Amino acid sequence: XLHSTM
Amino acid sequence: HLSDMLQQLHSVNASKPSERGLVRQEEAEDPACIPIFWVSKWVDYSDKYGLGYQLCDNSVGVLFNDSTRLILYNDGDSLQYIERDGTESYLTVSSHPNSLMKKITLLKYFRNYMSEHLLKAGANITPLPYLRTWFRTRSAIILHLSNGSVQINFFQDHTKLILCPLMAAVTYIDEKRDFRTYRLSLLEEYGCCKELASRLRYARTMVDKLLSSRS
Repeated sequence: XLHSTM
Repeated sequence: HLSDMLQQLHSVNASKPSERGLVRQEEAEDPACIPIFWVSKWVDYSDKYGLGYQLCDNSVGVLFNDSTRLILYNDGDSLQYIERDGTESYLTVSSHPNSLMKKITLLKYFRNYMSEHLLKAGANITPLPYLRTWFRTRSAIILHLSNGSVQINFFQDHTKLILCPLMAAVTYIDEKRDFRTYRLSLLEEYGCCKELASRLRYARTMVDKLLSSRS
């Protein structure tokens, strides 16, 4: 993942 | 403080907290050790710029690839810039040296994206450090804050550990997003579920990695 939880 | 954390973990893990005996995890809770800060959101743009993150107090930071750090306080204007040679510097988004224009632009972009699209981890909790270093494995992202705290976010199940060597405690956030802070010494005393035990074993491996990767 390029980012944490949406 | 990492070495101290490494020992705290070695101790809890050596006790085999989930192995045998009646596990009384609840008695190891210590709400007085609640974390002050932790990473609630992050964006991995290290392929181009660096790691952007939001602390639980809504302040945002970025650890750029050039090892410099830019921190924007929750007032949305106060900025703190940390050069490679540790040179800490204060300023604002309204009055800053033209040289930081590019980095302040990127931080604003990060802040926008995070505030609009990402969930705030620990949003149901009431709690300035900067991101010293970080790395990611196939199963987690490890964040080491300048206050000595180490945060580990597990990608698959969304569980998270927040390790504070000062408190010698660990806050665990399970898949149901429950927030529980335990004192490591008490975990040795009362034990814990297989889940937290496993993650604490992983935590030790990560802490060791941080120690042999630093510079």
